[PDB]
Order: sequence, then structure tokens, then C-alpha cells
Amino acid sequence: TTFLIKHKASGKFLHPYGGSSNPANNTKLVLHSDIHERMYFQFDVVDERWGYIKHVASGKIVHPYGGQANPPNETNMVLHQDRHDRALFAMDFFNDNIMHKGGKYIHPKGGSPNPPNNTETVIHGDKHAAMEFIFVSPKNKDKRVLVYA
Amino acid sequence: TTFLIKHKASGKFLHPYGGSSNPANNTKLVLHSDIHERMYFQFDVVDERWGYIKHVASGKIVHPYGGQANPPNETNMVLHQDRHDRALFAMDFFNDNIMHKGGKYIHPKGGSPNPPNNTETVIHGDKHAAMEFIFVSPKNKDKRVLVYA
Repeated sequence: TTFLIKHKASGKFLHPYGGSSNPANNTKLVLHSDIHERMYFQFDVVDERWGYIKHVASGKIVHPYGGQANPPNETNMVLHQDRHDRALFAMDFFNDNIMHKGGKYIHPKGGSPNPPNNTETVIHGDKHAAMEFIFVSPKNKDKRVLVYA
Repeated sequence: TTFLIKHKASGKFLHPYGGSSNPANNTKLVLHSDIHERMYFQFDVVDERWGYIKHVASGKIVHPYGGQANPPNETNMVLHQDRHDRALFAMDFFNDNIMHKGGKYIHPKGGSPNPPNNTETVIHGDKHAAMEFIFVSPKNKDKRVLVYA
């Protein structure tokens, strides 16, 4: 299933910075209001809840920058071609968040619930309204879709 | 994906009472320690998180007894052939519970962390450790499996 990753508080979406169909390794993931095919994602299940968040246009996947098992708070989120266990996430569509395998979550950098376009995303352990995400149809940004298959 | 519905606190599983491959309509769902193919379940997605909990051997699905949209606390869980929107559940594998469409949960009747064999299951709105369930492989009762596809 292809989906948009929608920041719940702002309605902005997860994007590769610059909107490339082929972002370079370590391109930052940002929040931006635009909708286009280069911000579509899919989820590739690896182990039950855990899997890779794949940028459809390029096939690169979401990573914490540097590929640590337990990235510290404020580590940037990026795209990278590599597949390994430090690129595992769970798409928690019940609590509305995205959790890295090390137990922290994807956040807007600095915690704003209404961040401007091109705000970077980071890892952070906190849970609050401004780190919530929902996973929606490319054809209807208000319609949740099931990312697991 | 076929799975066992495992009561987290006790390690017992959801069964049709009597363990039949073809339970009659309105057969109660109980907890029991045995494992066998007549207590395997599948989840048939209807609408994103919402779907039918299907007894594999018979094809009947889980219902609140009487098919309420908002079943009262203590309403018995049963199997029944019918399909409708009052037999929709969500398999919350993040918070480890089974939620009916009306917002209440499947519980062991009485809320024990170690219900005896053949304890009935019921609807109840409360949340606590003794209403948690996990969804595990028929080949390994400790290995969680993804029920959504």
C-alpha cells in the first residue's frame, strides 16, 4: 500500500528535502505541505511490526543518520539505500506514531506542532501530540490506509 | 496469516467452547490452555484497522452476542456466521488488546490474570493487564505474528 506520512498536528507530510525522485544518501527528511509522487511511501515488513519505511520514487528507506541501534535524541532522520536492523521502524497506527527499533520516535525538530515547511525531523524519546503521525491515501489525505501487508 | 489469540497474563488462548471444527452459531468463546487447529484464527481486514476475527476451522467470526454496535459490559463473545459492522474489531498489537467497533475490549469474564480453563470472554470497557492479548504463531506460542494483511 502506498501512503502519505501526515504529521497529525500540522497536516504537513514527510518529504525528502528538495523533493527528489532520487535523493542522495543521507538526504534529510523534512515536513512540507506539498503533495507529489516524491513524498509517497510504502512499508516493507521485515519482522511482525518491524519494517522499512521506503521512499517509493527512489527505493531508499528511512534511517537515523549514522545508523545507530540507539540513536540519541535529536539525531536527524534521513533517507539511505542501506538495509540493516537500524533502519527498522514500527508504524503505530493505534497510538499514531512512528517508532524506531531503539524505542524512540520520529519528531519535528524542536517540537513545534505547527512547524514551517522544510522543518527537519529527528529521533526523540518523548511522546506528545506534536510527534503524532497518521498514514493516509495519496488520493485522499484525510483517509487513513492500512500500511501493513 | 493464521495466529493464536493469547491472553497475555495467563498464556491461555481464545477457543470456541468445546473446540469444534464447526461450532454452532452463538457458541461462546472461552480461554483454554490447549493448542490445536480448531483454535486458530485469521483476521479479515474490512476498513483499515477494522476487520473480522475469523475462526479458521469453521469460517465463523467473533461477535458480541446479539450483534450490538455498543454492547454493554459483560456481553458474551460468541462465534457466528453473520458478517456486519457490529462484528468489526481492531487487533491492537501495539497496546496489546482487541477492541470492538463500539470502543470496548475483549476480556476474560471476571478480569482474572489467570482465568481457569473454559472461562468465558466478554466485552468490557476497562483497560488493565488482564485484558491484554498478543497474537502468536501456531508453531511458536511466544512468537508474535503480524495479523494485518
